[PDB]
Amino acid sequence: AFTACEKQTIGKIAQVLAKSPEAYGAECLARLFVTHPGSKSYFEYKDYSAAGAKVQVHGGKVIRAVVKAAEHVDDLHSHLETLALTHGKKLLVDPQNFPMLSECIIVTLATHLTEFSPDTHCAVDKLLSAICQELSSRYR
Amino acid sequence: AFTACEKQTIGKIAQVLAKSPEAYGAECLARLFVTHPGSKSYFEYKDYSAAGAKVQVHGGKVIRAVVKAAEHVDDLHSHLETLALTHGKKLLVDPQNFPMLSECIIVTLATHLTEFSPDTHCAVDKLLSAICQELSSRYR
Amino acid sequence: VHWTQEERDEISKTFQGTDMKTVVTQALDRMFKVYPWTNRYFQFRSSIHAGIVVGALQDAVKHMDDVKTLFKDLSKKHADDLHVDPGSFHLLTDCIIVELAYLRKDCFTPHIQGIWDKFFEVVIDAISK
Amino acid sequence: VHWTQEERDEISKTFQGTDMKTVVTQALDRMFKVYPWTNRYFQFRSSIHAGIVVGALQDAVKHMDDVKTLFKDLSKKHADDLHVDPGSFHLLTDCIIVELAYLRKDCFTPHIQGIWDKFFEVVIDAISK
Ligand code: HEM
Ligand code: HEM
Ligand code: HEM
Ligand code: HEM
Repeated sequence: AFTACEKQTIGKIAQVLAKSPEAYGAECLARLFVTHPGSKSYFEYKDYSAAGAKVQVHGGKVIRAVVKAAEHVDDLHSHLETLALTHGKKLLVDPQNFPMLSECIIVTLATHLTEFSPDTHCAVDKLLSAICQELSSRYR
Repeated sequence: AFTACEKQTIGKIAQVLAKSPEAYGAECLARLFVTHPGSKSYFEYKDYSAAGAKVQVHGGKVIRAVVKAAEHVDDLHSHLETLALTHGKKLLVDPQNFPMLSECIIVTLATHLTEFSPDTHCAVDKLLSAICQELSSRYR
Repeated sequence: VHWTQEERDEISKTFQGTDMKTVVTQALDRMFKVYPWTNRYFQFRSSIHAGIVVGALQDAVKHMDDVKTLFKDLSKKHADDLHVDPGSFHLLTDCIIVELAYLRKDCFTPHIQGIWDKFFEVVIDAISK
Repeated sequence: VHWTQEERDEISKTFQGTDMKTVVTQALDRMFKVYPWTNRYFQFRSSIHAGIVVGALQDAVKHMDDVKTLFKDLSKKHADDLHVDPGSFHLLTDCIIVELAYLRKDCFTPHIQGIWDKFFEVVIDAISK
């Protein structure tokens, strides 16, 4: 699936994201809620900014999920089964929303990393892509 | 991924398709060419109608692969490996064209099949979407 | 948008001699089955709902030239009140096409499909903010 | 689309104080690598092409309140000429946004991102069919 080159960059990024999951997660979601307002209806939040208390806790869950996913690039199907069913069967999240959150996660990274070359962006987009494809595989 | 009930009705469709792969395939492509002109840009043909000689020949190749694909639902990734490297890294097909062909294949079936209930539609769609996910996964 | 007398006739005739109410009803139930996530937006009977939708589409037929302004209130509704992703509107129309393709069988040539695809591609524009 | 005063300022001030030529250049480069299939459409130098694009986006801020018309022919070229898929236009602007985020870092808040997102949304609408 991934080349040892991508597993490399993906590793560094994960190490970074792991230092402050809430901080990053909160920003990602805040960016999502501003550029894709329709996505606000899935959450019962007062404040939808990065300062929102609930936005931060959840953000941390999302980032940790992404970080954990990075440690299982070799077998994401099984790893994300539960998460896939949660988004697909339980929450009924419109697939359209996945690419938007991924793009927001990417912009957040570009905003915080000293280096974010197309090559690095490629590997991250590859991971994000795989993650989202599994998360939209259990509707039917 | 696929349930016995889905494999079964899918298997009943590949049967119909296998009878005249050329006729079905030529109709799909033609529908695709008429509804999304931009796709013509990938094929240098004199005739884009279903009567075209290249449309028919190619059309049968397409349907024959969709039929072969149905017999390997359990290992689509490894089965479509070469076909994906061809549409991806080789032909550089904009992934946006795939769902367009899918609907055309779906519409074509709704025209010949005696019965195309939501249940069957759902099963074919799952097959097609699964095939497309593979064909748009190897641009490098 | 330009409208041929042929494209105007095909669409005009369908809404006049075919039970679109039934077509849309089955199109909705089809959408709910093929694209499960569309159910969350409706959480009601498609049987009765189809009528309102057909009511709006029949309207767009009577004013084919400018649906954009005719649907300004529908857009906002689906956009701000329903929160329907602008990318999911075609899921319903595609199903209506499949239902029509099923009805007319082989009388639904690529040409005819192209007409409806045009009609709906326009109706989607007039509904997506 | 209604442009808040602050919004207008942000765009125009950026096209004046920032080096958009090299931002767009780098964006085209990013796009070609991240979304490989985009190369197909260009079968020319990115650095040279960048000026053209930034040139068009510039005329856009000049006629912000009326992009659809100023981009009339521009879209015709992208469609019945180069055949670029309407659902691929966001790939470039998305890349322009990443380049912008990488340059402004912390100053590129969710709120400012939303201004640019809103701007390219209307640019994408104008240049696509
Ligand atoms: C793209 C990657 C995504 C990841 C890694 C992700 C991860 C998560 C995780 C880890 C949870 C918590 C699961 C639990 O313990 O119950 C969750 C819940 C949820 N996610 Fe996502 N998610 C993703 C995308 C989305 C998208 C696009 C949406 C919708 C815009 C979404 C909507 C939700 C909602 C509404 C919940 C339930 C939150 C609650 O408990 O109130 N997620 N997600
Ligand atoms: C449903 C998914 C599709 C299937 C099952 C499929 C199947 C095929 C097959 C089996 C071949 C021939 C392989 C070979 O001879 O090496 C082929 C070639 C090709 N396909 Fe597809 N295809 C699909 C979608 C598309 C789409 C969306 C486009 C673009 C509109 C496309 C463009 C082409 C082109 C240009 C060729 C090259 C053949 C030639 O003219 O030499 N395909 N496809
Ligand atoms: C482009 C085709 C569509 C048309 C012509 C259309 C038309 C209508 C109309 C006329 C109403 C009546 C509500 C009112 O007048 O206040 C309605 C309601 C609604 N539509 Fe659509 N719609 C379209 C697509 C969609 C899609 C694709 C979805 C979801 C996936 C959707 C979700 C809803 C919901 C949830 C309601 C609320 C029902 C209510 O009034 O309680 N619509 N639609
Ligand atoms: C929405 C952002 C975009 C803007 C503002 C834009 C603007 C331009 C302009 C002004 C030109 C030259 C006009 C002329 O020659 O008369 C051009 C050419 C071109 N654009 Fe875009 N474009 C955009 C998106 C895209 C995308 C996404 C693609 C496809 C990946 C694309 C493919 C092309 C091609 C192939 C040419 C080169 C023409 C040549 O060198 O012969 N453009 N674009």
